[PDB]
Amino acid sequence: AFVVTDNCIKCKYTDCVEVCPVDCFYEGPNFLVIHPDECIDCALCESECPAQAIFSEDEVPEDMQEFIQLNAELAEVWPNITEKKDPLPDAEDWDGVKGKLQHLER
Ligand code: SF4
Ligand code: F3S
Repeated sequence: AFVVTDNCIKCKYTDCVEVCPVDCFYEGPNFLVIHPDECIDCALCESECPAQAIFSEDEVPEDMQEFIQLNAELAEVWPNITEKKDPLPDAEDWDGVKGKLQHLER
């Protein structure tokens, strides 16, 4: 499974969904997750993310390990997203800000 980590929060560019062959992204208010059972590990999404927030599960940074289980959980409750849309309004003000998990909205 690939995993969306911290820098996606309050950015949510959604360029990542265009390239997904199996449509395994699920949408929240200010974040996207990858559904771990559905992802086929084709890796096509991770050089598409402007925020460089997508990682292979086995390559998630130490200090972002919480995001593996978070992706799995929220992929259960959030609606599937298959079409790109506009980035959130202030997305590049927030691109690169660390510790954005305190800002995650359900
Ligand atoms: S690695 Fe491939 S299958 Fe998994 S989320 Fe990214 S684009 Fe979709
Ligand atoms: S910011 Fe998030 S919505 Fe996709 S393009 Fe990057 S993982």
